[PDB]
Amino acid sequence: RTPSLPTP
Amino acid sequence: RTPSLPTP
Amino acid sequence: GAMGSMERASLIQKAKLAEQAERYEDMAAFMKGAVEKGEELSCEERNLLSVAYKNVVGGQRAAWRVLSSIEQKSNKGPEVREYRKKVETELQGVCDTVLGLLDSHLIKEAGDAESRVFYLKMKGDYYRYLAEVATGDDKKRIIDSARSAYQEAMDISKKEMPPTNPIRLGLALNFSVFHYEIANSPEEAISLAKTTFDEAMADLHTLSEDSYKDSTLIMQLLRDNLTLWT
Amino acid sequence: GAMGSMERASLIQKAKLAEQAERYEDMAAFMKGAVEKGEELSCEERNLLSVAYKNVVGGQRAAWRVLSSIEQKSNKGPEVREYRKKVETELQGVCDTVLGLLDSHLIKEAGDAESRVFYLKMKGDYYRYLAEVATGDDKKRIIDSARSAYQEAMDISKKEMPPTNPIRLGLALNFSVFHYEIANSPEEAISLAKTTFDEAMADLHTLSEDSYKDSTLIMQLLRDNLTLWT
Ligand SMILES: *Cc1ccc(-n2ccnc2-c2ccc(C)cc2)cc1Br
Ligand SMILES: *Cc1ccc(-n2ccnc2-c2ccc(C)cc2)cc1Br
Repeated sequence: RTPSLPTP
Repeated sequence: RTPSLPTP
Repeated sequence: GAMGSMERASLIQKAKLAEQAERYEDMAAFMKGAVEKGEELSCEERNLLSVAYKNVVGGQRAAWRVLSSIEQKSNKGPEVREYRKKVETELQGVCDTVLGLLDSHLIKEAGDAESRVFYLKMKGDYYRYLAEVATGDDKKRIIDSARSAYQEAMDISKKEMPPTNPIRLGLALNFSVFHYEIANSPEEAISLAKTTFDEAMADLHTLSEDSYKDSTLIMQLLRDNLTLWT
Repeated sequence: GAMGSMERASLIQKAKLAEQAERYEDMAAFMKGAVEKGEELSCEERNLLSVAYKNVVGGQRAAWRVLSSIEQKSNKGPEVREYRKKVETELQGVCDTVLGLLDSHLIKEAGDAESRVFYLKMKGDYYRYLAEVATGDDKKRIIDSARSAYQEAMDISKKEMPPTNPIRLGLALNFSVFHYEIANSPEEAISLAKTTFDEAMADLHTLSEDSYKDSTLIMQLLRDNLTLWT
């Protein structure tokens, strides 16, 4: 699946 | 600390 | 209930400790306790809430996918399905908890654009996670709930925040993933990612070095998705 | 109680699924359920029990150390100590659960040397973890409980198993760590590791390729500790 936002 | 046995 | 007797400041302090200890379930419980004190969250506190729950649900989602894949390859007795169901219910429970915090009463009390967009982004993300495991008709209403949250957030962000704002960028990244992975809308996904990237590029000149670093990090993740999708 | 209604075979099947999903808390609960069915465990089942609990307590121990270090550097209010205490109690609880399974009734029903040594090694390891967090006098009795378990295991292993047996090797590795880190006995630690390594080396010629691989892996970990300690 496509990557979404990681943690900062 | 010194390493003990890891999982197999 | 469970954190009702602990000071708000102590909850936040312990959430930070739990983050350092990689105890994300504890972190999430502490931050839920803090939200339930009824006061608005600061910027740092919102980030703690988000980090905590993203780690918890991220573990659950990863486990769900492992189990779902084994289940699909099986198509032995009921065990794989049962255990997949167990993890799925636990995941749905966490999502409902987060959505319940947003609805009681974080979104309604959020007046500043940054806080409101942050919470509506979260609302989209957690309906998106519910969508990943949903089957059939509830699936449609879940998907529309995600879409509606993201769209409201996008409309506020476009009016009130610069194109380089990290929250705005992250929202666009996640909404583009929603389009590609959930809504079966890859062209919308690609469009959104490209337009977001381009509008941010054009505003980089306004940024200090530290802001530039953050904006460009997210821009690189948009580009990475565009590369994967084209 | 909680797994009382599930078939033993289903518990084992689900433990394996939980391992694949990296859901070690679930894995441990499944394996506890399986132990509580009252039958002896096979070799594979013993390994599942051990993997499950090692992962659970390993997370707890890592968190405890992070918190203990912050606490020591603080020497603000009671929060760091409180949260360290919370993690410590949870850890002690897991250790007590494992020790309780060994005592009710895995060790007593274990007649074959391999099973008995396996369980006594576990008993040493979990008293060792309790020792890591203990302070003062209970500390001494905990340390002696670990020592006694390891020593019984060593005596059986020396009489009944080849020097290359992985369980024998692992026991020696962990007992040597006990000596170095817990008992303040670095010379005993070094002696044990060296003698174990040398006696295994001398027996490698007897092994098939697959057994050789396993024995030599552990031998390398003994050597790695000897390197660190000298
Ligand atoms: C959803 C969201 C977007 C942005 C941030 N955030 C705030 C400050 N820095 C960031 C950031 C920067 C880079 C990366 C890769 C992620 C996040 C937080 C959040 Br929850
Ligand atoms: C305590 C213990 C020792 C050995 C094993 N084990 C069984 C089969 N293979 C192993 C093994 C091999 C290599 C390494 C590095 C670890 C374990 C299990 C256990 Br719980």
